[PDB]
Amino acid sequence: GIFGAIAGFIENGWEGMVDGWYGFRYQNSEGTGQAADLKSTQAAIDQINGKLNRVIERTNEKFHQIEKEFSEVEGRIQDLEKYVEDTKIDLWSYNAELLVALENQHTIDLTDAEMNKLFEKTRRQLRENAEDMGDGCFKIYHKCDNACIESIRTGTYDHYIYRDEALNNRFQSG
Amino acid sequence: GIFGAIAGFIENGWEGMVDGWYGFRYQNSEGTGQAADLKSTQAAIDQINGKLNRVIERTNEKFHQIEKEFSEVEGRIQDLEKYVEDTKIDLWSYNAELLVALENQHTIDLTDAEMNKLFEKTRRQLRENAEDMGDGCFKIYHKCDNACIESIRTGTYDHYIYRDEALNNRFQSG
Amino acid sequence: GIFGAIAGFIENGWEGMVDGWYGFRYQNSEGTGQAADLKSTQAAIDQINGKLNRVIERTNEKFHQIEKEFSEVEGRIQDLEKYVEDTKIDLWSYNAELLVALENQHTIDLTDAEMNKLFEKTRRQLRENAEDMGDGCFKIYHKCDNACIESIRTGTYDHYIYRDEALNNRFQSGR
Amino acid sequence: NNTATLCLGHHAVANGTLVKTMSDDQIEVTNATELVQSISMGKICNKSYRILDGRNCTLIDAMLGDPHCDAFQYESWDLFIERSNAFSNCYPYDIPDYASLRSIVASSGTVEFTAEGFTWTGVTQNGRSGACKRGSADSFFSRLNWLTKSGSSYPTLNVTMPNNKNFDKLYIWGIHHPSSNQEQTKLYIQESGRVTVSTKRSQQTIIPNIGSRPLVRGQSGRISIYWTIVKPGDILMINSNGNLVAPRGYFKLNTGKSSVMRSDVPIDICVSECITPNGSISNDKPFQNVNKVTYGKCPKYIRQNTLKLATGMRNVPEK
Amino acid sequence: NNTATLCLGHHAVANGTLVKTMSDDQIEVTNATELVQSISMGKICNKSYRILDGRNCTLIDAMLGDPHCDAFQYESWDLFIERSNAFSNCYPYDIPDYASLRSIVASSGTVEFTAEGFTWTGVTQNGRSGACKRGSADSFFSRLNWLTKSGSSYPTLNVTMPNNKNFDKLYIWGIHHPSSNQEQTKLYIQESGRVTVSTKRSQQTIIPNIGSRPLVRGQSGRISIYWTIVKPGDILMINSNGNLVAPRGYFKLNTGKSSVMRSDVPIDICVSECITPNGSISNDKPFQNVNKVTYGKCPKYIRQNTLKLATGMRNVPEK
Amino acid sequence: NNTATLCLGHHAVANGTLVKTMSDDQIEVTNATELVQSISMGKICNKSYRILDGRNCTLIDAMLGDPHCDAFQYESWDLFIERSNAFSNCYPYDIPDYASLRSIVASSGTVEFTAEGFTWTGVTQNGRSGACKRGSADSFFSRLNWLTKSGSSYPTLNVTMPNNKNFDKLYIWGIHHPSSNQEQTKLYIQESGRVTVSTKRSQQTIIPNIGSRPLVRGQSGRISIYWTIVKPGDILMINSNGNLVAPRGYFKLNTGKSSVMRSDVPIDICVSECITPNGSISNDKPFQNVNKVTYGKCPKYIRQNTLKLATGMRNVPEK
Ligand SMILES: *[C@@H]1O[C@H](CO)[C@@H](O[C@@H]2O[C@H](CO)[C@@H](O[C@@H]3O[C@H](CO[C@H]4O[C@H](CO)[C@@H](O)[C@H](O)[C@@H]4O)[C@@H](O)[C@H](O[C@H]4O[C@H](CO)[C@@H](O)[C@H](O)[C@@H]4O)[C@@H]3O)[C@H](O)[C@H]2NC(C)=O)[C@H](O)[C@H]1NC(C)=O
Ligand SMILES: *[C@@H]1O[C@H](CO)[C@@H](O[C@@H]2O[C@H](CO)[C@@H](O[C@@H]3O[C@H](CO[C@H]4O[C@H](CO)[C@@H](O)[C@H](O)[C@@H]4O)[C@@H](O)[C@H](O[C@H]4O[C@H](CO)[C@@H](O)[C@H](O)[C@@H]4O)[C@@H]3O)[C@H](O)[C@H]2NC(C)=O)[C@H](O)[C@H]1NC(C)=O
Ligand SMILES: *[C@@H]1O[C@H](CO)[C@@H](O[C@@H]2O[C@H](CO)[C@@H](O[C@@H]3O[C@H](CO[C@H]4O[C@H](CO)[C@@H](O)[C@H](O)[C@@H]4O)[C@@H](O)[C@H](O[C@H]4O[C@H](CO)[C@@H](O)[C@H](O)[C@@H]4O)[C@@H]3O)[C@H](O)[C@H]2NC(C)=O)[C@H](O)[C@H]1NC(C)=O
Ligand SMILES: CC(=O)N[C@@H]1[C@@H](OC2O[C@@H](C)[C@@H](O)[C@@H](O)[C@@H]2O)[C@H](O[C@@H]2O[C@H](CO)[C@H](O)[C@H](O[C@]3(C(=O)O)C[C@H](O)[C@@H](NC(C)=O)[C@H]([C@H](O)[C@H](O)CO)O3)[C@H]2O)[C@@H](COS(=O)(=O)O)O[C@H]1O
Ligand SMILES: CC(=O)N[C@@H]1[C@@H](OC2O[C@@H](C)[C@@H](O)[C@@H](O)[C@@H]2O)[C@H](O[C@@H]2O[C@H](CO)[C@H](O)[C@H](O[C@]3(C(=O)O)C[C@H](O)[C@@H](NC(C)=O)[C@H]([C@H](O)[C@H](O)CO)O3)[C@H]2O)[C@@H](COS(=O)(=O)O)O[C@H]1O
Ligand SMILES: CC(=O)N[C@@H]1[C@@H](OC2O[C@@H](C)[C@@H](O)[C@@H](O)[C@@H]2O)[C@H](O[C@@H]2O[C@H](CO)[C@H](O)[C@H](O[C@]3(C(=O)O)C[C@H](O)[C@@H](NC(C)=O)[C@H]([C@H](O)[C@H](O)CO)O3)[C@H]2O)[C@@H](COS(=O)(=O)O)O[C@H]1O
Ligand SMILES: *[C@@H]1O[C@H](CO)[C@@H](O[C@@H]2O[C@H](CO)[C@@H](O[C@@H]3O[C@H](CO)[C@@H](O)[C@H](O)[C@@H]3O)[C@H](O)[C@H]2NC(C)=O)[C@H](O)[C@H]1NC(C)=O
Ligand SMILES: *[C@@H]1O[C@H](CO)[C@@H](O[C@@H]2O[C@H](CO)[C@@H](O)[C@H](O)[C@H]2NC(C)=O)[C@H](O)[C@H]1NC(C)=O
Ligand SMILES: *[C@@H]1O[C@H](CO)[C@@H](O[C@@H]2O[C@H](CO)[C@@H](O)[C@H](O)[C@H]2NC(C)=O)[C@H](O)[C@H]1NC(C)=O
Ligand SMILES: *[C@@H]1O[C@H](CO)[C@@H](O[C@@H]2O[C@H](CO)[C@@H](O)[C@H](O)[C@H]2NC(C)=O)[C@H](O)[C@H]1NC(C)=O
Ligand SMILES: *[C@@H]1O[C@H](CO)[C@@H](O[C@@H]2O[C@H](CO)[C@@H](O)[C@H](O)[C@H]2NC(C)=O)[C@H](O)[C@H]1NC(C)=O
Ligand SMILES: *[C@@H]1O[C@H](CO)[C@@H](O[C@H]2O[C@H](CO)[C@@H](O)[C@H](O)[C@H]2NC(C)=O)[C@H](O)[C@H]1NC(C)=O
Ligand SMILES: *[C@@H]1O[C@H](CO)[C@@H](O)[C@H](O)[C@H]1NC(C)=O
Repeated sequence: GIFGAIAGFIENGWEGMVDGWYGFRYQNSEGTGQAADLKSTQAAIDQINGKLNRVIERTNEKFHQIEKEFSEVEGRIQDLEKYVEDTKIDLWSYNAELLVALENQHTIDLTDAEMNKLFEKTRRQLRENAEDMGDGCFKIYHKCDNACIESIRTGTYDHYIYRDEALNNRFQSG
Repeated sequence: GIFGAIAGFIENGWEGMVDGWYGFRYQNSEGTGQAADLKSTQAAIDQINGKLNRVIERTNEKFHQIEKEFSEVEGRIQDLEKYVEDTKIDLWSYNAELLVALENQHTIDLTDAEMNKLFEKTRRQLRENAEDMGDGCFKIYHKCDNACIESIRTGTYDHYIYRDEALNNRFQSG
Repeated sequence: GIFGAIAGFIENGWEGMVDGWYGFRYQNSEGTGQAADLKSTQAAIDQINGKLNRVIERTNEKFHQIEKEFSEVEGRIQDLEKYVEDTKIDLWSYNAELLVALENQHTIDLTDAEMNKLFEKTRRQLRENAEDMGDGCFKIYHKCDNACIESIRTGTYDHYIYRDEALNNRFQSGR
Repeated sequence: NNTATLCLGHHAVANGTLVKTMSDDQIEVTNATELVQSISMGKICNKSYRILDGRNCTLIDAMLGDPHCDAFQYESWDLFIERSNAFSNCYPYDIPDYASLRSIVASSGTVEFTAEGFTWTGVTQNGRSGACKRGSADSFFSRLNWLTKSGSSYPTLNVTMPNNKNFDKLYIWGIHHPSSNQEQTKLYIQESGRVTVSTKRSQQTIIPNIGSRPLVRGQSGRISIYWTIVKPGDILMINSNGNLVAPRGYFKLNTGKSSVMRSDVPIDICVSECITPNGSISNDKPFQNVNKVTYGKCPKYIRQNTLKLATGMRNVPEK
Repeated sequence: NNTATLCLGHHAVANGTLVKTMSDDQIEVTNATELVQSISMGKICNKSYRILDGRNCTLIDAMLGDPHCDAFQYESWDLFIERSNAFSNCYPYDIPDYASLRSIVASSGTVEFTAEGFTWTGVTQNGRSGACKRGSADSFFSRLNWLTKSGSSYPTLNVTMPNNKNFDKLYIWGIHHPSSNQEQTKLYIQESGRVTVSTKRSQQTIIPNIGSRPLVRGQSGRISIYWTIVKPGDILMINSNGNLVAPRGYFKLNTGKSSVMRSDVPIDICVSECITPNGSISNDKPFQNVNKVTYGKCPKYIRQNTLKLATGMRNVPEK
Repeated sequence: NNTATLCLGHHAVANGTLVKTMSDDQIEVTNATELVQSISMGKICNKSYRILDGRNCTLIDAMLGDPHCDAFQYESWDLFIERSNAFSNCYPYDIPDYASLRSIVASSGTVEFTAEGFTWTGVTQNGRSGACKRGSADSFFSRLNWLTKSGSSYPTLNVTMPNNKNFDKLYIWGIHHPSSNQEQTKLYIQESGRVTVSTKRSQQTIIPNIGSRPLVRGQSGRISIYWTIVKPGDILMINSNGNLVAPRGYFKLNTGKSSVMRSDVPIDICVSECITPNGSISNDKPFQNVNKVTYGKCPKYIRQNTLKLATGMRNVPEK
């Protein structure tokens, strides 16, 4: 939507990921590999579960009301009984259309956000030692085995340790 | 808005651009020039067009309803007919006040986003070969003629090609 | 937190920040120090003030109305006077529940924006003389005293001045 | 120069309009659009809907057959316009539950009237009065039949009229309240009369009520009107020993898009899909502040007169 | 290598669903949810709510004591169902303000009757008619007592009935309109009748109108029904000199969740918390488009028959 | 040091309140504000509006002229307050459409009577009753005039009263219902009675209702009230040959801010601009949960009793 992440700088989704909603695809010293991030998957799901309950009260019992269908033509009171009923339906229909419209709007941007946040979160870990390719994808200027990629997802990636290595690979150009 | 691009880090808008809503201004070896990105402009235009249609239904036929003005004092039944009418109009008046506000709030935030989306799109394209100056304005570190600028607007730039050239110019300091 | 500023890359808020909502803490060649940013604090409060008056109207004086409580069972008119009020009250209850929800959703992410905007604003000043630590925090690669720190807050920070010093301190490393 | 500066920017205009957001009370945008309709055309527009100028006639005088409503006998409408200075010019009368009958007839969209062969034996018919005038001569409501005695006897009338059609028939009838006992006995032999309009499914008895009323067109007597709906398969039976103002037939009801409306605005050759008592209005805005009374494809009535919707980004001029 | 390439992304599906946002009319997302019930169960479900199948009987018939409504004599309900092939098989009657009495009875949630010891000295009781037939013999409404004269006089009745209970009693009674005057005198000596039902707070007097009406089950005469609510501490008093159709007792008027609904849809062993004329409907969805007429924990009726709420992200298959 | 570090952040507090958004049900924020008024002031407040205290009187009793309601005789109001412990103490009556007449008078805002010179020749006036006591002995409603026979007769009354004022007058009158046929002739000779009140535009005739009723203050007679509105230019006329209870004048009718409200809460010295049966409520919150019955500048009544609006950012204390 608005962050330009989903359907934006990320070309497309990954149908081959049933693990979760957001995740990683890393190519490294040990072939390739895919993973999921269950903090970002959970953070979106939590906001979408019970999304409608924060607005619509749980259905309330209604019993004897007025009559809404008539066999006779009575004039004045039947006019009023009808007008009341239609006023209500028109108003609830608009409520229903607008609710759906902006609860959906929100669902789209909430999800799009979580992507951006994940990208940025992992970007801020790498710091000097990487590059944003524009695919929503990183080129790391050093050797990460799978326990290395592990660390970036757990959040325990020490960037100062690889910094020296990173620069020698980065700088060799003129 | 919330992205801080419009009336924020971009100081102001350009009356000299009637080619579009968003666009560029460049100065290089071949002098100055303006452009317009129709992709973004068309994205925002498309979201704003038929904006109100998507929530309020197409206007509908109303025939014989109740009476809303009285030449005679009656009491109970006239009390009710007026309360129905009053109730209805208060609710619609509320619904219009709210709609306008939040539809606009939305209209301001998606236009602001589409500015920032373009900024980030072009920033991610240049990688190492440029620098954000604060103004929503990049200083590129190489000889870029108009064919080269064209390749940035249309999205066919090549940062690997201009890299060696970019680094020499960039690092003339210590 | 759609930007991930508040309750995100900023781990938590400062319970000893009395002056403003958003602000700075620093440490430099004169010890530690704290300051508030009034431009951003005012920016958020101006949106939260009268937030509700932009949607719901100056309460209007209502006088004689229908009866809404009866002491006598009497069929269809009474039953309609009940349905008219009962329809009204449900429609308003919904409006209130809806308004509060989305008006609160707005306040939360509006304040998150200011935090992110304040961050990117200073990040765009430091340019390559500093380093985002992921902490909502910077490692500036040059000696920046209290007058120099003010230069960042007030927004007049000339980065070209410290650019040479910034690179010496940055690059001392190969392998 | 071995470099190139590339700047991004948004556009702006030379007449920024102020709008309202959730964040701000009044903020400037490149373009707005109005949502509320403030003004009418000042004329009711008769292309699209078949609209009918009541002129000097009210909707009820038109169907009862008030002499000066003769021209409306065979009319039909989507909207009937009642001018406020309309009047009656016939035997003075009242209709209990008048508004309902007016609403029912308005919904029908016609005052077309089918006659029927009611046999009133032993009573003199087509009684006229000084209040209703056809030209110069005396007259009466054209869709009603004033029955007085013949000779010196007014027997119990007992007239049947079965509904063998497949729609609901409206029968309009009345009772006449004379001004004095001396008048009552002279027209209807009995000291006190009665009318019972019955069907298989319901019934309606009315006793009249002697006594002086104010003069209206030189008449102290009064007539009251009642209606009766005879469903199809049912049958109408009228039973009266005096004072009956009988019907000459029935109105056919038509569940339809028809209504009535009070307004003193002209009616011009013109196009619109919505009509208010202030004339036709434009149909394209979602809202409207002209009048709560409307008819047709018509926008919602609200209290506020102006609501501006942003159709563009924020306008930021050079500071 | 000396350079890993870590990539981020999100998921997609085989087939997503179009939904509507503020930004777009249509847009694909990974999973949506239908927010509006279109489908009904096909029948009315007898669980959760106590429902009573009215079959051939209407509600008012079941409480007046119509001889084909004897099954309902001792019954109560949460929702009474009136089939539209229902009829009355008793003495032809009407009820001024039928609509209200129905709603009152419906809300009461029972036709449970309580006999009171009325004394009608002077008059002969339990009048019967060829119209109502219990079995093959001539009978009459169970909850009413038709009083005609005894011997050769109908002395003015003046009968009181205190309410020492702590609830409001509801008395149903009526007056009888005979066809002819030969019949008026034959049944109740007086040439003119009256019934004055009164309490401390209110009171009503009805005059029997004599006259032929359409024949229903052989009878030209008719009966009009009226009710009277006697409050705790208050006191009923029936006074009449002819034509009285007396009460036999009273109904307990309840505050409850009970109602009445029209439907020709069958009933079945099945659990559900909503009822409509179309049948019981599912509760889970917040909105509904089956019928505006509803009873129970019912979702809101709207005019749209489908609405999609997204419960997933934007679905972007491979471009 | 050699270099420096700069850290950004937001503030936080100790007393974080939980609120609701669209993304979470509960979430801590720095400040929140209550939007629903739960607390009432526990007393109705005599400012800013004018309020009358019915005390022992109901509104209809005060405007008719019950002897224990002579203190209200000259009073107007913004809001009249009917206490539940209020009673009548004059001749027993009933009013068809009591609810309407209550509304019409409540809206007017006054019970201020204007006397007028009515002329009742041939009858005896100012009839009194033991039910309606003033000082010591018999009396009657002060705005009604009970007319009985003069000597051997009660001739037909025919009295006219034109409205040359520029405002709608409201006449209140009634008809008497004697206990027996013995009273009917004893008071108003003619075996039958009648009251025909009419203007140019409408009429009402009301027949008496002879019949014995329960006792209220020793009396089994009753009296019914009807009202009649006379417009500018129009003219009131009253015909009757018995049982009339005449008006003595007219109430001025007003387009006003006035109303009436049932409540048993004490009225106290204070200032407030919204009133409910529960007492005055504070004005400042946009919604309210005290009572759906409100008079004045009142927040909208809703079913929730608490809705917290966020006035601060998200609150993250240090974990
Ligand atoms: C109960 O009480 C009422 C009210 O007192 C009586 O009704 C009045 O009755 C009298 C007598 O019949 C009416 O007086 C007559 O009115 C006629 C029409 O009224 C006009 O008044 C002026 C005239 O300038 C007009 O502006 C106005 O619009 C009316 O048109 C007049 O025609 C009569 O005057 C003379 O007219 C003819 C003309 O040819 C002369 O030849 C005669 O001499 C005649 O006198 C006269 O003014 C009065 O209008 C009635 N008023 C009302 C409100 O009804 C009831 O009769 C009474 N009932 C009883 C006692 O049983
Ligand atoms: C006021 O006016 C009305 C209308 O004229 C009168 O009411 C009618 O009264 C006549 C008798 O005078 C009724 O005629 C009789 O109808 C009986 C019922 O027939 C209908 O219902 C049967 C079901 O039993 C159906 O089969 C069919 O649809 C019929 O329409 C018949 O049973 C009678 O038949 C007997 O007599 C005739 C001779 O006339 C012969 O066929 C046999 O001898 C048979 O046994 C008879 O036809 C008529 O139905 C009534 N109509 C209505 C609408 O009530 C009032 O009496 C009258 N009042 C007065 C003058 O005071
Ligand atoms: C139609 O039928 C009704 C009901 O049967 C009759 O109305 C009753 O008539 C009787 C006799 O007239 C009324 O009784 C009289 O009224 C007073 C009784 O009420 C007082 O006491 C009771 C409790 O005991 C209280 O509830 C109430 O508040 C009163 O304080 C007494 O004042 C009368 O008694 C006095 O007079 C007698 C007669 O001489 C003396 O002997 C006594 O000493 C005493 O001083 C008397 O009891 C009764 O109240 C009426 N009830 C109702 C409901 O109206 C009609 O009379 C009847 N109509 C006919 C036949 O035409
Ligand atoms: C000064 C005077 O007394 N003049 C006598 C007339 O009395 C009156 O003048 C009329 C116009 C009216 O203003 C009266 O209030 C006034 O006293 C009288 O003229 C007649 O008055 C009678 C009733 O008293 C009728 O109004 C009658 O006219 C009609 C009418 O047109 O309305 C005639 C019409 O054919 C008739 N319709 C029928 C039988 O179906 C009606 C109808 O009976 C009533 O409207 C029912 O309420 O009345 C008119 O003639 C005449 C006496 O005339 S009479 O008819 O021969 O008795 O005498 C004047 O001297
Ligand atoms: C073929 C023929 O004409 N036979 C005569 C019968 O006349 C008629 O039949 C009735 C049903 C009706 O359709 C008439 O219009 C027709 O001419 C006559 O039958 C009697 O007629 C009277 C009045 O005309 C009643 O209809 C009466 O029926 C009851 C009834 O069931 O409703 C009897 C019932 O016990 C009685 N209820 C009472 C006293 O409380 C009622 C009640 O009076 C009326 O409903 C009034 O509201 O009337 C019916 O028996 C027969 C029998 O004559 S009898 O001497 O009256 O019994 O005579 C034939 O010649
Ligand atoms: C024990 C006994 O029978 N005593 C006789 C009285 O009968 C009754 O006692 C009175 C107090 C009352 O409670 C009755 O219910 C009881 O039968 C009788 O007293 C008269 O009774 C008549 C009813 O027939 C009235 O109640 C009358 O009082 C008033 C009243 O105060 O309401 C008098 C008042 O001036 C009058 N107003 C008028 C004429 O405008 C009203 C009015 O008639 C009724 O309210 C109309 O519904 O009645 C009361 O005095 C007396 C004989 O008195 S009478 O005047 O000859 O009737 O005799 C006792 O022995
Ligand atoms: C800023 O917005 C205003 C108001 O929305 C623009 O004026 C409107 O422009 C629309 C086209 O966008 C015009 O559409 C025309 O409508 C008629 C309907 O009868 C149709 O027949 C034509 O074919 C055409 O589609 C419309 O006339 C006009 N409306 C009003 C009230 O002026 C304005 O052009 C926009 N300005 C800028 C700089 O974008
Ligand atoms: C698509 O989403 C729908 C609606 O959210 C899912 O259906 C519900 O899922 C919730 C959450 O787990 C369950 O509690 C309910 O049992 C489901 N039923 C209903 C009626 O809402 C559904 O699981 C999703 N479908 C797929 C294929 O993933
Ligand atoms: C409703 O009424 C009809 C007709 O009166 C009933 O059908 C008759 O039922 C009886 C037994 O009750 C049988 O003797 C007849 O053979 C039936 N006749 C016809 C024409 O159907 C019907 O059963 C009733 N319905 C209910 C639910 O009681
Ligand atoms: C439920 O049943 C009702 C009858 O109670 C249906 O009502 C009909 O609806 C059609 C729709 O095209 C219309 O033509 C008429 O307004 C109705 N006709 C009659 C005879 O009542 C209704 O369609 C049913 N609804 C659903 C959702 O099945
Ligand atoms: C937190 O919110 C409360 C309640 O909204 C604020 O209280 C307001 O204080 C002013 C006085 O300056 C009063 O006039 C109002 O009655 C209060 N309510 C308002 C303005 O809506 C309070 O200012 C806030 N406290 C803090 C510490 O921010
Ligand atoms: C409706 O009412 C007025 C008043 O009755 C009619 O009267 C006028 O026009 C006539 C032309 O035929 C003149 O002869 C009248 O003197 C004149 N009166 C006034 C006060 O203007 C008018 O024609 C009627 N209009 C219609 C449409 O029938
Ligand atoms: C929190 O604490 C301060 C203490 O003075 C108080 O003024 C403020 O209103 C409090 N806010 C809430 C929401 O309790």
